[PDB]
Amino acid sequence: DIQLTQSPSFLSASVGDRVTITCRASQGISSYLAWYQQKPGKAPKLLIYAASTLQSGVPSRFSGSGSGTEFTLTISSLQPEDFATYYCQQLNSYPPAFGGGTKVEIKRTVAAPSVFIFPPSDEQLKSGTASVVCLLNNFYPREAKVQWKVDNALQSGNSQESVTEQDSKDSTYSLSSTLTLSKADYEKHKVYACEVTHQGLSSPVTKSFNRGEC
Amino acid sequence: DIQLTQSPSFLSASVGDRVTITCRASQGISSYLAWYQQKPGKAPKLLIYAASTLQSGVPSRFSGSGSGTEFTLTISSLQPEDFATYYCQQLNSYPPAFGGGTKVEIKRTVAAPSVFIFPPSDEQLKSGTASVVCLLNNFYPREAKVQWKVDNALQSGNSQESVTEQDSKDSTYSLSSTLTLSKADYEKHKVYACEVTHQGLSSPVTKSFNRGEC
Amino acid sequence: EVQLVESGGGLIQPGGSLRLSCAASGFTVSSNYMSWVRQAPGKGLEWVSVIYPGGSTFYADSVKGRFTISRDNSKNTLYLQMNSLRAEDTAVYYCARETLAFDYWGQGTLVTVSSASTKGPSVFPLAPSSKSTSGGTAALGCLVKDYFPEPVTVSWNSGALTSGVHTFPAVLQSSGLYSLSSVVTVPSSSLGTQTYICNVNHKPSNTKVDKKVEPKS
Amino acid sequence: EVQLVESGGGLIQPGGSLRLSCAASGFTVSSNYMSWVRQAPGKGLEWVSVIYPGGSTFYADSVKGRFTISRDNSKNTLYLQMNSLRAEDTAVYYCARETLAFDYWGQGTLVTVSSASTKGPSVFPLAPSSKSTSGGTAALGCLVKDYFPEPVTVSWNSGALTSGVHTFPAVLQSSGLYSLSSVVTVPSSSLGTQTYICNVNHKPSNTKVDKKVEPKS
Repeated sequence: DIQLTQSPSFLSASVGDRVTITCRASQGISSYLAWYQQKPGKAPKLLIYAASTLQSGVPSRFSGSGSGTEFTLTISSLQPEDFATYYCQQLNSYPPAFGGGTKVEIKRTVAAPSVFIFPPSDEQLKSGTASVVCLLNNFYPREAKVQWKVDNALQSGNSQESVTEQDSKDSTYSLSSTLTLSKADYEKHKVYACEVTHQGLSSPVTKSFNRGEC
Repeated sequence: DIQLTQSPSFLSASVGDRVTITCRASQGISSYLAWYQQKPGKAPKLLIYAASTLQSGVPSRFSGSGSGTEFTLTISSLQPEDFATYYCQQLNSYPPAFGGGTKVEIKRTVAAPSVFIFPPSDEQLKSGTASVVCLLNNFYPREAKVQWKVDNALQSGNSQESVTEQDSKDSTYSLSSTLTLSKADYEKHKVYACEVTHQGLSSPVTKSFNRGEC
Repeated sequence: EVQLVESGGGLIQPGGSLRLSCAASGFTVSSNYMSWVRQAPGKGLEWVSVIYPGGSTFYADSVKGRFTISRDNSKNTLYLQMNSLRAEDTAVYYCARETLAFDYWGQGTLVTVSSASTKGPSVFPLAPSSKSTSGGTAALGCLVKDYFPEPVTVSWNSGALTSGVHTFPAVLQSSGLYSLSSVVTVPSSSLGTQTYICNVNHKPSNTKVDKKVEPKS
Repeated sequence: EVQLVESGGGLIQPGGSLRLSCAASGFTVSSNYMSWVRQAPGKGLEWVSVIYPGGSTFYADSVKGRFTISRDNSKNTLYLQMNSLRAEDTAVYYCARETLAFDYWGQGTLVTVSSASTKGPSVFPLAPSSKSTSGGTAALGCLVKDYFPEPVTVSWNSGALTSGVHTFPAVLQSSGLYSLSSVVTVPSSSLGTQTYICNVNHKPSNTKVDKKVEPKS
């Protein structure tokens, strides 16, 4: 029997508020564990000691609440800069069990994207392939749609997107969609268009170019 | 003592005929071996079983004749598509001895080559060397002669040829001769010529270009 | 105070091996509980091994055996010599100084794929254009594609521009190679005016190329 | 039915080594007589090793010792771990499922030279010309030269044209590097009209280049 700790993940809030995260303990543990802050693409940093005695070098926003089981952390008066996951552990015992991690989102309001379409560089068309990039800059609701169209034909299954972590300054997202074609197939059509749908747009925005027009 | 099997190789015939290939066995073997078809640049395929019980997935043109020793295969009613070698083996015994292989040619009649000379590409002259290719396309008698001439001087010892396997469709050969020079030495002469001699030509054909003439 | 740095990650195939060196930048690795923490990408953490100030091992569950930890106090180095990687550990490795809890633990990567490409970038500049321009600002960037060895970096002007510079997560194609594109916005009055050169560095290989992005011809 | 494929060939020097994996695409390598057949180029075949359904080795004469065969039934893989290659085996390797005779045996290569160049092509397009033109047809091609790692391929239009496409045997120069040229004829009315791009792929390296051939300027 090992302990299996659990967490109600995927939080979403606004700044200056109260939020509270609990950590189950599916066995009788005592009162010695720890919380960590894992910013994305970085190393963890422990906040709560082996109970609630918050380790030094931290602000006054965290309040670890300890018990026999069902431990619980609480953030009051949020600040835009805590974009990361929070884990549980369990000191003392050698092989320790870890949590499941809770990402926490940060609500904003309404901010449409700047859109921009980039045709393939002349160097790449030598190589024999065409990447067509479309960029969506800064934007709260990430539930954006990127529809590629080639000569007004909606393109399915030759694109890839990725999205950035919520920005620590202005709490926005940015998205890059890449359409990949062969040189041969690229040279068979004229208008390349990228149509972005988003809540901050009253009707969708299309940025487009015409292959071969300086 | 291991068995050393032998074969009278280098056959030549025409289509629809009878040909017969024997396999010596320089020790008393019983009657268990096998024949293989080795098309050039491929994997073998066994035709005759451990005697004459031809393995399935083969046409009715092979007739393995078995004995104590001196085994013999026979093709009747040839078909243009058997350009490969035929080996002997010797099942049963672990380390087995293999044959020597018999290539089989396919007579045709008379078909002169299309000749073509290619000057060196401008990219290569940057690098500092000049390849001058001369191509001889489709042709039965492979006993063709390629004489390079540079400004009417017969060139000896700076060329290389290679020849294709007899074509499975039209039973012809094709030959490529490459003349290799330095950029410096290339730029010292004007006419590059390739003179092909062949039985289908009443007198030799020369294809030639003049260095530096678009 | 203490600034643990680690080195030794790369790419290898099964039955391979690899020594990792938790370089104790900082003091007294002779008398501290040290450990290795592992996480696969997109996953939670996992614990690997631990050394006592006095010498003991206690390896984890699945990596029981086939995996060795040691220290060197005079060099202030922790040594992790592994071998026969089931390639199922392809993970991001951390070494942390357990001080009654943990904390103080650098970072370091590894991948154990059953292949090798190790090639590097294919860089193109995505020019600033009026289709990207809107009012006061316009965006330009660099597309770095088709590379296997995951850790790759693109900076803008040797690390100068930090405004608007946003590198998007790399994408894994069906071909098996990664690709990404990093873009930055800059006032539209400044399309070609100043320097915007993306510095592409590929650390598993040794690729370093600077590409300038200029408005379309 | 059964479509044995093999992988693992390349280039190495003496005292080297190499694992070959006869990947049993097809069924039941747990209970079949399997073997390795070898041939040097321009030569007849030769037999190497054999595994029994039950486990036995019986290696050949000259490769007695220094050479190891095994199977894996759950993976359906045959394993051939060799080492200390006298470089005198530079050969084309086959693995065949002995079924009372033989048959069913894929293919796979190897070279054990005492050097390494591993470079790749030097491609030029040999343009169609009137000196190559005669009546209804004219010939054009691609010259791919100066490479060591013998297996190299050139296709026409990603494998489209199969008419007139003829790749000639590579030639080995005094420099020690190979060279070849592949040519195809096409109606003289169609000199530049359609696409004729030679796709050069070098498998020991990772070279892939497409070159277009057009009539002379």
